[PDB]
Amino acid sequence: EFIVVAVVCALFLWHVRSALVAIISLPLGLCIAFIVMHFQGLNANIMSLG
Amino acid sequence: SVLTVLWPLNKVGGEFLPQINEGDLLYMPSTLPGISAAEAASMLQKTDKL
Amino acid sequence: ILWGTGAGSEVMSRIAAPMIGGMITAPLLSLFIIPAAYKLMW
Amino acid sequence: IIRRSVANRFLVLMGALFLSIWGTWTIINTPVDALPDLSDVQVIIKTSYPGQAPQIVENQVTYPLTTTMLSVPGAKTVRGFSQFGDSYVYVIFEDGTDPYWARSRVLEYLNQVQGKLPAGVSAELGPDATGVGWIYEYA
Amino acid sequence: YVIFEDGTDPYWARSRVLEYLNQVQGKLPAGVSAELGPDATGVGWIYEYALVDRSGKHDLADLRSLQDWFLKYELKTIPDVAEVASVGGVVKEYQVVIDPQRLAQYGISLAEVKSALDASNQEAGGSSIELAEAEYMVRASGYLQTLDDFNHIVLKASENGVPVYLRDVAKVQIGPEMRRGIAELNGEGEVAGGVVILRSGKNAREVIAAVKDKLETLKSSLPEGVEIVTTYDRSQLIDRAIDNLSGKLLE
Amino acid sequence: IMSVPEVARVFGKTGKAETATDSAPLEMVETTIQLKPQEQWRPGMTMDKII
Amino acid sequence: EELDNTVRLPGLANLWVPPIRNRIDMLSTGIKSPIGIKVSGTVLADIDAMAEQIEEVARTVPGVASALAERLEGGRYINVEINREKAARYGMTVADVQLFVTSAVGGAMVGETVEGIARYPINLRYPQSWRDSPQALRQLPILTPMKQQITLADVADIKVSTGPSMLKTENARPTSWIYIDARDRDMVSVVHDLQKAIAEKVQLKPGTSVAFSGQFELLERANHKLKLMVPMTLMIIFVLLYLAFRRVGEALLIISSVPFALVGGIWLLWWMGFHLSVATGTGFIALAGVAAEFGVVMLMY
Amino acid sequence: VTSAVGGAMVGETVEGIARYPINLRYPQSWRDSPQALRQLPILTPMKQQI
Ligand SMILES: [Cu+]
Ligand SMILES: [Cu+]
Repeated sequence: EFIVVAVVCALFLWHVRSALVAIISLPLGLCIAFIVMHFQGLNANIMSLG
Repeated sequence: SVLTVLWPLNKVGGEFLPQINEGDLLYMPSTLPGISAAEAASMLQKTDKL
Repeated sequence: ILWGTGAGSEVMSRIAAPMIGGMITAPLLSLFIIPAAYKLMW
Repeated sequence: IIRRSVANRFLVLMGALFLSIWGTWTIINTPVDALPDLSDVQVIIKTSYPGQAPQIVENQVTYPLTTTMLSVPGAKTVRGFSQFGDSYVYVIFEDGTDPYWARSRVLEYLNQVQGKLPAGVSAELGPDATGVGWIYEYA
Repeated sequence: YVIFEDGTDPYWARSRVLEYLNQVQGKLPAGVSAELGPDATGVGWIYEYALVDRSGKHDLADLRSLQDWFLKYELKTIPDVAEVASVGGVVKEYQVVIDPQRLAQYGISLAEVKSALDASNQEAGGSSIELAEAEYMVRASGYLQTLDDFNHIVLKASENGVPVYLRDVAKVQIGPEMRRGIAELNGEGEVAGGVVILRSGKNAREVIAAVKDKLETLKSSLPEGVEIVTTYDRSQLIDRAIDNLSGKLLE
Repeated sequence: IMSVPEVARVFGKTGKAETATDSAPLEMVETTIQLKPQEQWRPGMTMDKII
Repeated sequence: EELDNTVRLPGLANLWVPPIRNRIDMLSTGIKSPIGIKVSGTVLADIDAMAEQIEEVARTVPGVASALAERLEGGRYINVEINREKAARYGMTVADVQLFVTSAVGGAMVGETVEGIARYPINLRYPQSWRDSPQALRQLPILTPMKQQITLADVADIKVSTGPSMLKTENARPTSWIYIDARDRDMVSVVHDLQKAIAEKVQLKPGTSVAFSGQFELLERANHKLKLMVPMTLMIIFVLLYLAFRRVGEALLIISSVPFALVGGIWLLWWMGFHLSVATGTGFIALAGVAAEFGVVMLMY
Repeated sequence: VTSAVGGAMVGETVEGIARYPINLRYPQSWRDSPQALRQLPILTPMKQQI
């Protein structure tokens, strides 16, 4: 998803550290969600992952 | 264009939520109240061969 | 996610589809109905 | 309002790697399961009789067991299966009641019941796992 | 009564006390059961109601019974009601009265009577047997359920016999279990009813409302010439307090 | 108590009543007295004048 | 398909489920059947006899209501009714008659032997040969307190009879839960008319109450709570719609704007074959969120 | 002094989800007064009547 995303961006920006921007942009957002579930417990069931 | 969706929203195909796939399968029937313990261990071996 | 599933994607589809179909539909919406609606709103 | 964060681009990055080191360890160590616990919240009170019948398994044991239970706090339903041999009673609480608190409460009136049932009968507090709990089956 | 400092988690509380209750069960006699109090505080008593009969048709003993197994069960279902206390009435009691001359004549000791009594009101089974393909469960009669049945109990039995029947040493009649609490309504007379109790800290108003909705529904299933008179309804003071102050503030 | 024209319903409990709260012998007479609303039935006569 | 077709046998209706969901399935003491009527009763006779009244009524009250009072009763039993009078003449405590019905006939374990951290049980019974059939059982040899040698038939009448395979109960009282249900229609309208209908011409026996359950109890809380949430969610939304540019004209327009997008979205479902579940609703939510974003950023332009 | 004089219950009979108690005592007449009670009839292990 990230590379395809990045590939598409590259084409619409004729390449760029967009991928780098992507690793910052979404992985951290994923990370905060991973933290928050832990706060209120919950299980990493398929949907939480889904 | 919205009318075109109202058609689908009123009919909405059918069925709700998903029945998820797990790599294995559980077989459970509607079985009849009374049977021999002998017949049970039998009508299970056969079932485990079919 | 829509044309393949090793394990546990029967669910994602249901939530995914609305995006694609709605996303061929949502941008188009934006292209056209910000102006028409703004000049009509005044 | 955003600009107050650019006078220190280092901050958000160092902040960011706070998230990096922290990120990697919270996400990885945590429990992974397929599906969510969702039987409900309950205590599985099983009783065991070697051989008998439903009239007698209910009359003899699950009557003593369901009836004392109506009175325990949090009880929504005191419904149970009674049958040839065994008598399972299921007790239900509202969602999200602390599960351990839960089972502790139900236990309250279990002691009152032990003396009222026969010798061959032992009233057993369910396991700790939910129905989902069954993992590794081996033969 | 066991007491803790203020504000100890009430449920934690009762849980701790319970700890040593199990140690005690085996040390007291059979007739004795140690009971953990209800969940509500003394304040808890909310909706008091009485169970009267409009006529004579329905028996005093029959009412306590009506309130005990049918009602108390209907009203313990409502969300926040802890336990529903039964008051008054008469407890139907199967009563075997021995006669000192009859005992002497047959030489059957009291111990002899008690031993058979305990020994003739039980029901049991014995596995299944593979007749046909299905296995049939094996059971056997044994419960009491006929006064005549109480009579035909055996005590002194003999071969090429004749035997002594309990009917030969006692008169078995249904009676009124020694009373330990008597509920009454006016001159209307002795009448059994039940008190409702509110599991600590839960909107009394709401619980009662639920109860009043249950009783309206039940009167449908009630017998002939009997009704549920409310003897007391905490709810009203709840109301009277609210209306009074709600009106004040506007003013 | 019923004679009193102010009182509405009355309930007589002379003992304990199937709750682990009520710890009352049979001499312990505890009657709940429902009092009729106050448009009925009297002038003067206050809660304390009633007692 | 292949499997369900492969394994066919009598009395066996085949159901196939995945592990997790199945094991979950047996504990949750739930009544799947959208609707279901719990009929509480003091004695079994009342509730069951009444339970059949509900088979006919569910069928008549408009709705494909499949009604089954009880699939339960299906056990086969041997009834040893002990004749107290005929046992008395032999001075036998019914308890002792039973001793032959319990330890001898069946075989309740009478103790367990230790072999260190191990404990196997000890069974004490009459041979197979005297338990083979009701007849074999009518001649059960009972040795009286007076060494009077006899057969079980002398002390009791052993018949055969069908009975309860299992007993379910709601709160110490025996209640039969009928499973009545139509599909894909919110059966909220089907319940009330039915409940009054039964009340008008079919009567309940004294010492009995009736209640409904299943899914029906569910929606009324969910649906109702959802419906409330659409005002709540919209009111908090409008406030946050005209906050960037100040005026409500745009907030009006966003609301007009989203449904179109949803439209193009749902239409995809037909294309691929996907059905609408809460999962599609969640999808839809994502769609509405993304379009609202552009509305805002695009309005500024 | 217990079962005969007073009347401790010696068992309860079932009538389904119901349970009424069984009382076993000497008649009223032999419990009327201390005197009535001084003549309580006790039948000894040796059929000695007293
Ligand atoms: Cu008092
Ligand atoms: Cu006879």
